Amino acid sequence: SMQEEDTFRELRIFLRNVTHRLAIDKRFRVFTKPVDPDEVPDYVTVIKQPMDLSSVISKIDLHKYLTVKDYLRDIDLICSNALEYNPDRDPGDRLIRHRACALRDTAYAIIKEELDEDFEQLCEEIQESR
Ligand SMILES: CC(=O)N[C@H](C(=O)NCCCBr)C(C)C
Ligand SMILES: [Cl-]
Repeated sequence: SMQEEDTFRELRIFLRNVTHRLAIDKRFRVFTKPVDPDEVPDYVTVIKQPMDLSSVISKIDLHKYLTVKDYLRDIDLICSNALEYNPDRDPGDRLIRHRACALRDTAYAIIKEELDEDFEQLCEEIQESR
């Protein structure tokens, strides 16, 4: 229905605003664009589902997220990809793991404070009815 289309529209506006707030934070610059295969030719070979905040915006706009839970699965991938690709004890890998964890925690904290649980439940029920 048009009411349901309005609900998904509101979801996309909410997700674009959360994603923009993560993207303008200086800590998260490394996550704003895909890993360039130049610098890192093995990346695409180790990480099977690369994810970054530009990809998340593209997905919002393609109507790929019908719930906040689906969007958080992709935020979780940004975190878990960095834990998997940069697991060593040296400071460069610890810094990216801490930043990727902080991204994830920040997205979850904004959603805890600003997503109404009844709005999420509505999205879940429309998605399940399709
Ligand atoms: C997203 C990611 O894991 N990036 C790794 C990383 O530590 N970069 C940090 C920053 C500088 Br441009 C890289 C080894 C592929
Ligand atoms: Cl830095």
